[PDB]
Amino acid sequence: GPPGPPGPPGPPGPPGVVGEQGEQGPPGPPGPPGPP
Amino acid sequence: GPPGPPGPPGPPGPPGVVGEQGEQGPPGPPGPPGPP
Amino acid sequence: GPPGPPGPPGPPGPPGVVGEQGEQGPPGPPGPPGPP
Amino acid sequence: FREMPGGPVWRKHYITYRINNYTPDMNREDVDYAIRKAFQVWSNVTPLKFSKINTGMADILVVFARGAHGDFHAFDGKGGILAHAFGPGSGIGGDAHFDEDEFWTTHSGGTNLFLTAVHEIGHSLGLGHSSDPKAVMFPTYKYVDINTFRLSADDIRGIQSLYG
Ligand SMILES: [Ca+2]
Ligand SMILES: [Ca+2]
Ligand SMILES: [Ca+2]
Ligand SMILES: [Zn+2]
Ligand SMILES: [Zn+2]
Repeated sequence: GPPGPPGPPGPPGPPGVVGEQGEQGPPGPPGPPGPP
Repeated sequence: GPPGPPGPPGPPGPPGVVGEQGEQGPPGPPGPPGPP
Repeated sequence: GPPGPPGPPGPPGPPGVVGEQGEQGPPGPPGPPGPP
Repeated sequence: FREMPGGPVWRKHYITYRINNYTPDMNREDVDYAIRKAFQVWSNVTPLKFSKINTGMADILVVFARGAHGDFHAFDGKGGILAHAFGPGSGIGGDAHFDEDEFWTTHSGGTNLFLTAVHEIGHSLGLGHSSDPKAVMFPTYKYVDINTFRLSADDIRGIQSLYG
């Protein structure tokens, strides 16, 4: 008997992994000089 | 009659989503003492 | 022949990226008062 | 893994982009310059040419949105997800979506649109990820002084494995 045609082109790949967590912000500049 | 071949491989998955934003930087040190 | 196996699973996608590095730290408070 | 798995690419060098809408966090000309410089980072190292258009269909749509926004990649308030791309291809393919609950910026404070757009346009070009903390296609953004920016060697290895 004649062999069949190919099956459908596969399920799409699962989504890529979620990112990890951001490095913390750089510390603030020292304040202005105090009142006289 | 004989079954057909396997289909082509699936499309690639979508890229991963961005992860948690970094936390706000530490506040700066108190400013220098007032002048004499 | 029958229309084949429905294809290999697609390649799972490339990941996220951690969310943007933390905010600028707030400038420190003004300094302590000068000497009486 | 510096290239998309299996890997979709653009089968032409002349690529187009459209900014769907602008973010209210920034000046209009600063959103423009962030995306223009983010495309220039990638055209420096391949045969690709990048052009902004103002009506009709583009290859790459740049979009600002919040929460659920019409694909299986819903955003999530301040922090968590800040963007998502899609790989090269028709329609939603190539498109770069950014989260509007985030505060977009030109500068080191807030959320630096140029640096984020380099990674998600990198996925709109078909990049995978690096495993090196020095790479822009690493699973970690770091803030770097945008005035002196460079790709890492493993990002150049990636994009030159897909184009040229
Ligand atoms: Ca598109
Ligand atoms: Ca978010
Ligand atoms: Ca915003
Ligand atoms: Zn990514
Ligand atoms: Zn989307």
